[PDB]
Amino acid sequence: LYSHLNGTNEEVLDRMKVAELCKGWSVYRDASEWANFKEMFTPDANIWTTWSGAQTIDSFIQISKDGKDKGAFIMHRECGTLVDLNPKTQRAIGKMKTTITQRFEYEGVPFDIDCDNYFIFFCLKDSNGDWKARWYKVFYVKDKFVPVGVPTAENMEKLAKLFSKENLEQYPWGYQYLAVAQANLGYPIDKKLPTWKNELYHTMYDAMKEWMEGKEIDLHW
Amino acid sequence: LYSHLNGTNEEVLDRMKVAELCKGWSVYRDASEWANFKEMFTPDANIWTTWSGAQTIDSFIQISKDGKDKGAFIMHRECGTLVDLNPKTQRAIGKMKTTITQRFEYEGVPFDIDCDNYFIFFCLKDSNGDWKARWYKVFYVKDKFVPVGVPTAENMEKLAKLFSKENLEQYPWGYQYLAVAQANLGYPIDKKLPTWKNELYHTMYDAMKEWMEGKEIDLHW
Amino acid sequence: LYSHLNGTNEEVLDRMKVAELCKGWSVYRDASEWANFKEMFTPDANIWTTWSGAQTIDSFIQISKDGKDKGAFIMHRECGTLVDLNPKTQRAIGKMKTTITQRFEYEGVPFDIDCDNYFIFFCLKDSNGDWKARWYKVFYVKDKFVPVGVPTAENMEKLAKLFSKENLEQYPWGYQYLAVAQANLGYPIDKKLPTWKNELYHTMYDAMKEWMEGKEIDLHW
Ligand SMILES: O=[N+]([O-])c1ccc(O)c(O)c1
Ligand SMILES: O=[N+]([O-])c1ccc(O)c(O)c1
Ligand SMILES: O=[N+]([O-])c1ccc(O)c(O)c1
Ligand SMILES: [Co+2]
Ligand SMILES: [Co+2]
Ligand SMILES: [Co+2]
Ligand SMILES: [K+]
Repeated sequence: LYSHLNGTNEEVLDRMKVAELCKGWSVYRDASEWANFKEMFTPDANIWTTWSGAQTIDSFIQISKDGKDKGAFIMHRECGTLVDLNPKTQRAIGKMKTTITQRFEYEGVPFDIDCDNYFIFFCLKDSNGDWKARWYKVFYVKDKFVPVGVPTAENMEKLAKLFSKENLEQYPWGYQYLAVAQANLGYPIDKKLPTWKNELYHTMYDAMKEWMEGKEIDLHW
Repeated sequence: LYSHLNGTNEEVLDRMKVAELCKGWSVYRDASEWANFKEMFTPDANIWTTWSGAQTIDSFIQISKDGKDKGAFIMHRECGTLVDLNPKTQRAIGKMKTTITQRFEYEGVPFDIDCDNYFIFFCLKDSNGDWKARWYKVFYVKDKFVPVGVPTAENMEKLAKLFSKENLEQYPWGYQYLAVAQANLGYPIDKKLPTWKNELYHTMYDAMKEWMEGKEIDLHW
Repeated sequence: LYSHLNGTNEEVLDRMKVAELCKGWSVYRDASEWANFKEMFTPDANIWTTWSGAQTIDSFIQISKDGKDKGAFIMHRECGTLVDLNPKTQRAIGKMKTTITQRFEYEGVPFDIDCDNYFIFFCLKDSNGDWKARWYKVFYVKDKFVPVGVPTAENMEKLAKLFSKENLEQYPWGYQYLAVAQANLGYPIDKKLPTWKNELYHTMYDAMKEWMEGKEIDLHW
């Protein structure tokens, strides 16, 4: 019995504010607006990504800065955002569909990997009446290899060596291409993230329900 | 003389609520949140899609469930949503740009078809003061074949047999690739949907004007 | 010390109205809703694009109409929009991530170029209390060639002649593919637009700061 469509004017405005917060990932992180990014989160927020695994908000900002300085090139396309709001507990879940789009190079050939997903922001209204995210985790739905230059036969033969069936199969279906490409860059890959095929899908939805009820959770699996 | 930018605070809030409703297609349908999806619609709403043709909201939910259980894999990326509002008649048109992105397989090779379009939601404010969509139909703008794995020469030769010029030309320009791929799955294809090239473009815009004036319409062509 | 998340109800509503304004580019321009498009702008607004260079809002509308009549086919996918608001000066910056997606043909082979970017709208609240954009310019981040039909070896060999390394290198990294394709259509290309690699990145952020302080600017570089 959450608020998510229509509702009172105050409910609408709360859902607008939570929706903006989520979109800050796409707008602020891609642009390295790190103070604006940090404002989305509680001081003790925890984040998970494929390439970082579990992090605090502050540790995630530091390691992201480090990666960008080394040439990591990740962008997000926001693809539809709505909010489930519980006005009684001052809790909300922001559901922000995105494509993660990361630019890579192998043997001189540029390419993207594009991964469609849901970013899930576990939000609360704090002592100042401000919405903030305490937890962030992602459901990874599907991904693909994306040519950047004209995909001539010779360049695609080289890239096919990296995206072998054996390499893709090491990772959960939903982020296999992204994981292969990030691991080739040297990142550790968190293989215990939710998809739309594995069992962590259900652990995620259970944590979302408990959050909305006002309970404490812990996504450290 | 619709309300669509600026306006009074109540107009802004109405346009926010209608915009959220439209986005429910991308957020709720992709995630099989069927109760949240149904809440977007009047009880007697009618829907059209390429693969379903004309449906009621309830029949569409049932056949979508059936297709997902059989492995149909359709997602949406929301690409820009605004609202035309007539406060005098309590009517609105939600205009939600999207990409329909459906995952397919042919002779063991995965691929997507991505179709850019406008989703048009014909909305009214009901007896409870809630916005709901009574009619939904789409303008199909352009589409493309999307490789998923590295597009090596041999895999693309097999797929080229399915996307022959003769097969594409059976369908309205704007959704030809999507129609070929869905028909190969066994779906009937509705060939009488609006594009940006055919004459139904104008029938659509006429129905939108009459809806905003408070009149009854019927999209059953 | 801008307003961009949370804030007062009036601040939220101002940011909602500015966000809608920006999205009008994607919704209205693609659909040739030219009166709705013009409403986004002050009467004396100035616009820059890769294919038009500097224009007034009225001159841009005329030349866009001309190009569409000749078959130019540009669409936008909106990819995340937020607003920086200064309530003291009645000034705002709308930051709208997009993909510019333009459909082309070379030697009988269709293709898209997709360019990820930030659209920046320099907005003010006018005498009627309405938000309007006085300046519009873009940060071009990355781009790619996009096959439309199945990318068989023979069709990609022809297209590779157009997207030679020497041709791409004529343009700023961030919009090189888009520039090559638009120049092949006969458009002049503005090579002095901001990217995430060139020095105009900093001139842009400086103009945004001065705008928010209530000062006059001039993007005519
Ligand atoms: O913000 N990013 O860079 C992200 C977020 C989630 C991911 O799984 C990822 O690979 C990158
Ligand atoms: O919701 N979907 O699955 C849709 C909606 C419209 C379409 O034309 C379609 O092919 C699929
Ligand atoms: O509106 N458009 O057509 C645009 C806007 C910016 C661009 O740089 C462009 O190439 C096209
Ligand atoms: Co701030
Ligand atoms: Co509900
Ligand atoms: Co108007
Ligand atoms: K979007």
